[PDB]
Amino acid sequence: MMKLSFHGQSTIYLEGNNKKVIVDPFISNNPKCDLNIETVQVDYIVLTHGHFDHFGDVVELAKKTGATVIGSAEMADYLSSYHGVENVHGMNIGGKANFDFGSVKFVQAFHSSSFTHENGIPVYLGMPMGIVFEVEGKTIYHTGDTGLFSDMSLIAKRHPVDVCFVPIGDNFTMGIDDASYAINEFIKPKISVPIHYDTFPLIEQDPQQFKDAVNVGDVQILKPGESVQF
Amino acid sequence: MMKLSFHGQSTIYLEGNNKKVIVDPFISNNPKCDLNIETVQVDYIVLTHGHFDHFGDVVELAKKTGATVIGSAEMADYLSSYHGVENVHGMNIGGKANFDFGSVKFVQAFHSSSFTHENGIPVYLGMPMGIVFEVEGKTIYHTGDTGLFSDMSLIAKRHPVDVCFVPIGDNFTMGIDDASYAINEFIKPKISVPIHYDTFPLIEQDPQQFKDAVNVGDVQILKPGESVQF
Amino acid sequence: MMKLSFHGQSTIYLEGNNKKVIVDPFISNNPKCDLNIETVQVDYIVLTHGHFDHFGDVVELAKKTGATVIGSAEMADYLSSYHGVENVHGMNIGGKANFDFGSVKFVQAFHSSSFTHENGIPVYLGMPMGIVFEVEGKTIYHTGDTGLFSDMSLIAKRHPVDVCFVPIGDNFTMGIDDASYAINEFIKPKISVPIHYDTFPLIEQDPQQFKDAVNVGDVQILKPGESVQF
Ligand SMILES: [Cl-]
Ligand code: NI
Ligand code: NI
Ligand code: NI
Ligand code: NI
Ligand code: NI
Ligand code: NI
Repeated sequence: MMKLSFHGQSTIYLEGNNKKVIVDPFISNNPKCDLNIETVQVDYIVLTHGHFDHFGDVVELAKKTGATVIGSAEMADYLSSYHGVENVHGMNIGGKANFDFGSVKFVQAFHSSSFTHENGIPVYLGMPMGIVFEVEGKTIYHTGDTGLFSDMSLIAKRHPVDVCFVPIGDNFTMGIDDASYAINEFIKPKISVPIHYDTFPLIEQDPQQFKDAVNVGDVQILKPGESVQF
Repeated sequence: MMKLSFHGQSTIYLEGNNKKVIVDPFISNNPKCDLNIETVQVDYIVLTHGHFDHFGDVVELAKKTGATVIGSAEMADYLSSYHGVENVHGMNIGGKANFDFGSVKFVQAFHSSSFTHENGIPVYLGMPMGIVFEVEGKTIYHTGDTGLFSDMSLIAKRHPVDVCFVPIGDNFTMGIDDASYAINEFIKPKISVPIHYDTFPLIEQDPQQFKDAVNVGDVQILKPGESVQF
Repeated sequence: MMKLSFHGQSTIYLEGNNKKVIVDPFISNNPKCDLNIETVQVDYIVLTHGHFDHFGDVVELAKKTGATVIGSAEMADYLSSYHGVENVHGMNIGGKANFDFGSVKFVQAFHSSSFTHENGIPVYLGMPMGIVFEVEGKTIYHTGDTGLFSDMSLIAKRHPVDVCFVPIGDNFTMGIDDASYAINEFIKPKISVPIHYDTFPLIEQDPQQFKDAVNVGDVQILKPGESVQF
């Protein structure tokens, strides 16, 4: 069974052909994240966007493991030239790349992508994105941080989805209503997993309300550390 | 009757539960704005995007009044860490937050969002946005600065609109044909108010051309200072 | 016959009412581009976004020719205030402007828009855009660098397209499958020209796979220097 686990906020982990992939590795500064910077093994890191709660420990993790960081062209240049990360792969929206683990395709999201420096100036890191993985015959749609958009149904029709990770926190993303609508109306995956809630007071939600509002496929409310059952 | 008035370019003012809310306060540097920084009373400032003709007097207005500034996460960081604004609430697209005035939900726009510093370098302030307010049983859709997009119909279906503020200036936003198509095809509000024209030579339009081309609901051509008649 | 030519990556050149317009002038540093910055004559330069492979020689080209640079508000601010470019016209998505050559209208794209200064800090230059030209009775849709989006069909239905320039390079934009779907399903132009391939190893594509996959209108595989046959 394909290995795919949730680890708090928008952090997911998966294996394809014995290669380890993490998304949005907010580990050391998320007390609800079950992962440890010291012990996690990865060959690749994929970033949906540059916000602190996704960017997280990418620099320290990339350096320690020698993992390749996949993201926007701006993100790749930033990690490379500002942070000195040796192994980066720049991409953009609609772009697909084949790696030894499987494929990464970046899709559109509605949000922002920046990392705020000490002077208070946000450093722009491209348009925010979602990820479509094809790994061991499974199609995984991580929506990233996003508002509701009708082209979610274009992404899902062109890439029928096994597992969708969808933010339900509200304030900074879709809340319960928009995220359930996204699943019911546009994505219709076999498995839905809600993400990006409870990490901060502002995004505390009852994921049961999400599960009650979803009428299509299976909803799996994964706590940090738990894996998707296929 | 709910208090809702236009003050030139994209500046709207409203009252909910006796709290005063201003959007995109371009006051001191807009000669056609009937408002004055010294006398304007506000509890909340909402910014659709960072451009000078929307950002306007937010810093000086926020310190004089102690008003809370609601905007993108980047806007909140920038205003707080760079300009030292005391009271900010960071949000992002698809996010909804409940205040004592009513609710504010950010939605997508197609435009840009930055404030250009002395040296010609823009500061990135997120993706540009529109606003859905629910205030005193009214749904208000300020589209912000945007081009035409079909998800205007999704925003409107999910949040049936009482008043829509829609830019008609062209060059920088929708002109007459697109704005009127947005109203007739996608949004279909009870009341349409054209905004973002005549302030500069480049965005001079006859709003009567807009009202002529709209076939749905009621078009109220408001001069700065004039309120919406419900 | 109206003059319209492809010069590698996303560089196009056209003439209307004896005025010369270039798009994304990446000349000096593209070895597959047949143009020479010393001999290139233009009255107008149009920028879809700020990536180096589009920005290209805009500053040197603009000063030598006195050409007006048309782009995003941010691009206009940046070229003017930072680079001292004399003649700029700021626009934004959905905005249309009439020139002696014909009309330019900016439309949305899904990509990023920056130019990187030292140490991997991007200068933000707005949302990335496509262009709708109306020149000597022809409608040209340059999609810019973009992923697939359904509003390609709104743009094409509101502005029926004679020539579409569409990226097929993949990784950083649509690849073969997405680009051919865009043409077949959404744009349906008289003529399709694939762009943004072969220039770098990462974006190497056989444009015959695109032509075989397109079922609507005529596909013209232009080598750098070749012109559209109407
Ligand atoms: Cl759409
Ligand atoms: Ni975020
Ligand atoms: Ni987030
Ligand atoms: Ni603006
Ligand atoms: Ni504006
Ligand atoms: Ni690009
Ligand atoms: Ni490019």
